[PDB]
Amino acid sequence: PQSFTSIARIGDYILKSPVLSKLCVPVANQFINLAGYKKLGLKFDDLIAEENPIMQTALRRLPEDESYARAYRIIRAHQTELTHHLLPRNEWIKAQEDVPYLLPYILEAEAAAKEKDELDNIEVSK
Amino acid sequence: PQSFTSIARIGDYILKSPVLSKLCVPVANQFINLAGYKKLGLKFDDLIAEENPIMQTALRRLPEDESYARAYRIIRAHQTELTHHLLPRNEWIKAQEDVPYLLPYILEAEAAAKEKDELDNIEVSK
Amino acid sequence: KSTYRTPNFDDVLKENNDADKGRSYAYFMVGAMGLLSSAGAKSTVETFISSMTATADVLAMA
Amino acid sequence: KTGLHFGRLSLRSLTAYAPNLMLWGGASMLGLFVFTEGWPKFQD
Amino acid sequence: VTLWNVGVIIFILTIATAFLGYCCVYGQMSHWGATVITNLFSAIPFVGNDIVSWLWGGFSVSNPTIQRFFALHYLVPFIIAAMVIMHLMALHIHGSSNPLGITGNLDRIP
Amino acid sequence: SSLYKTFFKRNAVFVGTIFAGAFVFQTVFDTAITSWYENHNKGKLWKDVKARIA
Amino acid sequence: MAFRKSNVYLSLVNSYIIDSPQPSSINYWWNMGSLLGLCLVIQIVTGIFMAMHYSSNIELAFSSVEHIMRDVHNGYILRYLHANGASFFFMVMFMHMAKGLYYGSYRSPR
Amino acid sequence: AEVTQLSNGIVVATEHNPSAHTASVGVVFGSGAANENPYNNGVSNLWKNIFLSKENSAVAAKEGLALSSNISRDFQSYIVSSLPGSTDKSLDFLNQSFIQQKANLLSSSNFEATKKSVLKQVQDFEENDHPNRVLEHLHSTAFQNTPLSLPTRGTLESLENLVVADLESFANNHFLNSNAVVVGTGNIKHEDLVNSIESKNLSLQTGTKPVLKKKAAFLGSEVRLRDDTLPKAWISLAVEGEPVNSPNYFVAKLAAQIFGSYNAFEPASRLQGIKLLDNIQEYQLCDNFNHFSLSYKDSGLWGFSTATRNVTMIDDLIHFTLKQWNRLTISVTDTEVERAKSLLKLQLGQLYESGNPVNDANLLGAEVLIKGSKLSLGEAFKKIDAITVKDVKAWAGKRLWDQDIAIAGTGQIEGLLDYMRIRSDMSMMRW
Ligand SMILES: CCCCCCCCCCC(=O)OC[C@H](COP(=O)(O)OC[C@H](O)COP(=O)(O)OC[C@@H](COC(=O)CC)OC(=O)CCC)OC(=O)CCCCCCCC
Ligand SMILES: CCCCCCCCCCCCCCCCCC(=O)OC[C@H](COP(=O)(O)OCCN)OC(=O)CCCCCCCCCCCCC
Ligand code: HEM
Ligand code: HEM
Ligand SMILES: COc1c(O)c(C)c(C/C=C(\C)CC/C=C(\C)CC/C=C(/C)CC/C=C(/C)CC/C=C(\C)CCC=C(C)C)c(O)c1OC
Ligand SMILES: CCCCCCCCCCCCCCC(=O)OCCCOP(=O)(O)OC[C@@H](O)COP(=O)(O)OCCCOC(C)=O
Ligand SMILES: CCCCCCCCCCCCCCC(=O)O[C@H](COC(=O)CCCCCCCCCCCC)COP(=O)(O)O
Ligand SMILES: CCCCCCCCCCCCCCCCCC(=O)O[C@H](COC(=O)CCCCCC)COP(=O)(O)OCCN
Ligand SMILES: CCCCCCCCCCCCCC(=O)O[C@H](COC(=O)CCCCCCCCCCC)COP(=O)(O)O
Repeated sequence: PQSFTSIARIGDYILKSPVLSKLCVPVANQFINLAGYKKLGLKFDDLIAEENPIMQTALRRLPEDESYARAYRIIRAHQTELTHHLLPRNEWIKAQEDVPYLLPYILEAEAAAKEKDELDNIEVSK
Repeated sequence: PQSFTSIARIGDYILKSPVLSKLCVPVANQFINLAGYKKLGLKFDDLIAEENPIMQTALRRLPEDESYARAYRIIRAHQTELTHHLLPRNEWIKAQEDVPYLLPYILEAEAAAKEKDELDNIEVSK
Repeated sequence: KSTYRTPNFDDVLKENNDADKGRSYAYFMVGAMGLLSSAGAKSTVETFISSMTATADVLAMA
Repeated sequence: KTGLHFGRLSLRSLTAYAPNLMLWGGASMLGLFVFTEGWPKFQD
Repeated sequence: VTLWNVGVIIFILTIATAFLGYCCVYGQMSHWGATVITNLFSAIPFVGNDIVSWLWGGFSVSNPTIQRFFALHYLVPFIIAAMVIMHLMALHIHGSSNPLGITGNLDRIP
Repeated sequence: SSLYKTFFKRNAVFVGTIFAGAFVFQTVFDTAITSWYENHNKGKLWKDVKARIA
Repeated sequence: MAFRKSNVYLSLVNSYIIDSPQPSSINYWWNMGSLLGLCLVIQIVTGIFMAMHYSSNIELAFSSVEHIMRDVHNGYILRYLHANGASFFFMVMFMHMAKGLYYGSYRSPR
Repeated sequence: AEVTQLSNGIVVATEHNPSAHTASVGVVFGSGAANENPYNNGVSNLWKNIFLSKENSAVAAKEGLALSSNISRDFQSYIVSSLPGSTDKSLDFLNQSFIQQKANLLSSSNFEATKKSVLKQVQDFEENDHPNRVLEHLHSTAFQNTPLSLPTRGTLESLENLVVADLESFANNHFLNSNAVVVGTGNIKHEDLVNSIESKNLSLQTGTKPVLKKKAAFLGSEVRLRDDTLPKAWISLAVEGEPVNSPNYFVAKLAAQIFGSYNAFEPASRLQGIKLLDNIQEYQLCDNFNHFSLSYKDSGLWGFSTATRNVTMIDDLIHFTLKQWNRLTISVTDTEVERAKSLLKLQLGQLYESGNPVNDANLLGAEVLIKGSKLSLGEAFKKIDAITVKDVKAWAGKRLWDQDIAIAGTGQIEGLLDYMRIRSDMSMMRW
């Protein structure tokens, strides 16, 4: 899959540009509301697939208090979905709470894997 | 299989009796020489099958020095047999060395299993 | 007895080990066994596959 | 400087085996002549 | 990924089975359906007209074709069953997914 | 000798040489056995009887 | 670890064929079980290639087997191999069973 | 930084260093543990300890003199150290107590007391020092029935039947002027040492040491010393290598430096540029390893030693290590060679430029006894910088690819597989 380093490179270019941000941001906001993961009580970083080594590394480096809350949001959402209901509207994730809490741990583990890999296939001068 | 308690009960009766011992012992000695386990460097108690709980118990209670020697006699005999040779005649087990070194540990573990097992099916008086 | 004394192996050892030669004879035999069994495998497969071709009575009415 | 590696199979990994690939690209040329000779299919 | 690939194999072997069985009825859709599909292999370069005559056992869809298609049609179901066992072995490693697309190790039911 | 890194070592051409020799062996082995058989049974075959009934 | 130990399918081949611990002293009588496995492959393969030419009707059956002998290319090889292969399969099985009876392989834990 | 040799019938070598604070003077002989037989094995180890006993070290301490000695397979040493303006007293002690009079040292009381301590040293070594006794066992299976098989400390059985006559016989046969080198290191000038010697006369014995009937020969084999009560497995494995005074001497040292040494518990040792480490660290199959290239007068060894607590994955450790060796014939890169060049220079640059004059004397005397001359460190560097990838591949194709091996192990080695499954890993079968 696509790297979060590449996702951030494209996104930052779109956001720094005034004309593109005024044209692509409203589309992205209503793509978020139509998806409907907040209505089950989840933040976006709960949805990222975790069966790969870069993502297993990021979850160990996470603090204990943020890790206990993530486990509860995931259990609550499974139970909400087997009953085929939604949560009460006063328990929906708000926009100001949908923060990228795990992205810095991911970008740090990715940058180290690229540095290690370049060093294992170096062309040396004389 | 037959219990060593029963084997010892029959044997002791034969041995205490003078007429039966003079009639059944020479047959038993030449049954031993024709078998040929001494020619591979084994005592008889090396041959007893060990895949049962009474026999696993007896081997734990065995001293360390007698247990290291048993392991060597068994390895030496496997190697002698894959080459299809016999050992030198000065390395054969002699009669005075073919002692029942493991029988007391077996009879002790058997007597305890019978006592436990009678106590679990007792008929009580009033 | 010490463990640094190696036992007697003089019944089974060679002229001089001569690694140019000890590898020669073992790998000629391993090569011959692979040559014959690859030819045999190829005759077995072609015998089974040719049985699916037209029979004698079908070729007579050809 | 670092030669780009495509994950596992690097540019130096493909050049130290290219002669080997030509001889395993022969190893089935040589299996092919034993594969079908025996029902008519001639090489050229 | 390994579980998806063994499944693609089962699908191919299942189209083959059904095709062979419809030909064994030997009605009028059976004869002309086998003619159209088996004549496709006569276009392979330099080797095609040898493959059709070995598939037919002759010069057309005939008796040798119908007797070999029934014996193969009995066989392939037992090969599908052996691929179904290998399919289940690859599921036992990671287990099943779920409709949300996140981990299921926090809440499991026997 | 140095047969090693031309005959033994290079397994790429070993398996190659195993197969390449398998095809050549079959052709000459066939021709040799069919000549010995047809000569051991000389005077019985059809191609010889056919000549005698001229 | 090695791929032969990590892969789901090769791990079973390794544990049964490659790294399996065997006693140092087993003799050639322990080789009969391997042969019975080649026997079963010989019979199944030879039989499927004959079933392509066999007819089971009571009025057609004897003459189908004589047709495999005379008209089928290498059909006399398939039948005689197959017919004599069953006599060999039974002889190796009697020796396999007589061995286990001699060496006590029936006893617990087996 | 240059050594100066003269000859008078007595060879005299010297590496003067004006900026040091001590001086070492001694005599080195060209006979070691590979110059004795299975009956008198350990007679040299007992000669060292007679030199270092009490009443001889007391007599030196009253004058301000320290003593040292070393036994190896090709040579022995007997060294005296002092302050720089006390070197003539060092030579006198070396003359009196060692070369001329020794009836004082071989007395009946000093001999028994020395034998008791040496037997306790050797018994302790065989019960507690596991990595070093497995390497000694490797030498004894690789070179069996040859002189390079005998252990340097001696064996507890042969060491018990020694008497003073065995010492005196060995002295008369090997402590000879034809088999000797007089050394001097630290703050000592060559002319002063030469002048002090000719003022005396200073000769031990004449010469004619015995010639050794058998030459050293390598044999592929194994020896297993199984002990299930110890908590680890210790293993060493090698092939035949290069002797001293070979053209491939530095190329074999560079090849050992490519795979290097490892400690799992040190953080910086886990980050080395060694491709073998990408395979072991994911399941942690070992605690440490080290690659060696040992060289003698007649033969050598090239290989590695390891210790591990993961006793169920030994076969993965041996397998992955031997597959990396195969790459020296087929696919070694230029970066791996330029790394090993500069780390080899740092290695032997620290061995030959330490601050201890005792180590200098042992190195100098051993090299001059074989070559007649010492190769400087500026010359050895130029030979190392001239090695190419082609030289490595040519060396490995001759010494490593499909060649016999020697193996030794002790401890929990149930998981160490048979000889022929390890021997088969010396070629790839994918080339
Ligand atoms: C139908 C065809 C099926 C094909 C295979 C059938 C094989 C079944 C034979 C029965 C059997 O498996 O046991 C045979 C047993 C010897 O087994 P062992 O391990 O104790 O001795 C290993 C040997 O010393 C070293 O033999 P080595 O490995 O050194 O050389 C190989 C030997 C080949 O022998 C074989 O193939 C064994 C079958 O090379 C030669 O013989 C050179 C002459 C060309 O011999 C006996 O104990 C008594 C044998 C007579 C009774 C046989 C009656 C059976 C009906
Ligand atoms: C429904 C099921 C019923 C089945 C009934 C089974 C009958 C089938 C007949 C098969 C014949 C095979 C007989 C041999 C049995 C195999 C096991 C065996 O005999 O052991 C081999 C034994 C080895 O010698 P050792 O006693 O020294 O032990 C090994 C060393 N540690 O050495 C021996 O014991 C001697 C070996 C010689 C074998 C040949 C003797 C028989 C010859 C004619 C048999 C004719 C059969 C057609
Ligand atoms: C005879 C044919 C098949 C049988 C008996 C079979 C059986 C099963 C069973 C019992 C499961 C358990 C979970 C579930 O039911 O979803 C499963 C899962 C699965 N099967 Fe099959 N299957 C067959 C064909 C296929 C085919 C043709 C494909 C794809 C081309 C496939 C791909 C999968 C996948 C990807 C899963 C896992 C789905 C998940 O866990 O989300 N299978 N199969
Ligand atoms: C354990 C495997 C098998 C055994 C032991 C076995 C045994 C036999 C035997 C004893 C015969 C009679 C031989 C004779 O002609 O005198 C026979 C005939 C036959 N068998 Fe099998 N069989 C096996 C498997 C199969 C299979 C799987 C097939 C079909 C796919 C098959 C197809 C036939 C046919 C068509 C005949 C007809 C007569 C002939 O061709 O000889 N067999 N079989
Ligand atoms: C002790 O250790 C051992 C061991 O010693 C041995 C010997 C074995 C080896 C094997 C056995 C003992 C027996 C196992 C054998 C089977 C399960 C046999 C399965 C048999 C078959 C015949 C499968 C055949 C399938 C086919 C598709 C072929 C049939 C027809 C074809 C190809 C015709 C169609 C062709 C065309 C062109 C249309 C072990 O596995 C083993 O591990 C325990
Ligand atoms: C290098 C030299 C090689 C030369 C020799 C050539 C021979 C090559 C072939 C070797 C033979 C193959 C190896 C043997 C093997 O893998 O299988 C035999 C072992 C027993 O099979 P199993 O995989 O344990 O059973 C298979 C099982 O482990 C798996 O169970 P599963 O089916 O997933 O459960 C589903 C059941 C659910 O129950 C139901 C259906 O309700
Ligand atoms: C469990 C059943 C036991 C019996 C299994 C018998 C199956 C045969 C497989 C043998 C494979 C040997 C491993 C290859 C190897 O190590 O490197 C091979 C060595 O072996 C060979 O060359 C092939 C020798 C024999 C031909 C193999 C087919 C035998 C006939 C099959 C008959 C049907 C059963 C490569 O050669 P090299 O190592 O010198 O480079
Ligand atoms: C079914 C009979 C019952 C007994 C069980 C049968 C077991 C014997 C199987 C014989 C061995 C088959 C060789 C498999 C080759 C390696 C497979 C592989 O590369 O795994 C996959 C790729 O496989 C595929 O895409 C489809 C394989 C279909 C094979 C159909 C024969 C490699 O992926 P990976 O590196 O993650 O290894 C798996 C780790 N569990
Ligand atoms: C699977 C069947 C194996 C049965 C073996 C029993 C012995 C009878 C052999 C009958 C074989 C029929 C073919 C023939 O006649 O060829 C004959 C050649 O003989 C051989 O090479 C023996 C073949 C057996 C060697 C082992 C092969 C390993 C199995 C391969 C599976 C991939 C004649 O064929 P031809 O047309 O002349 O080239």
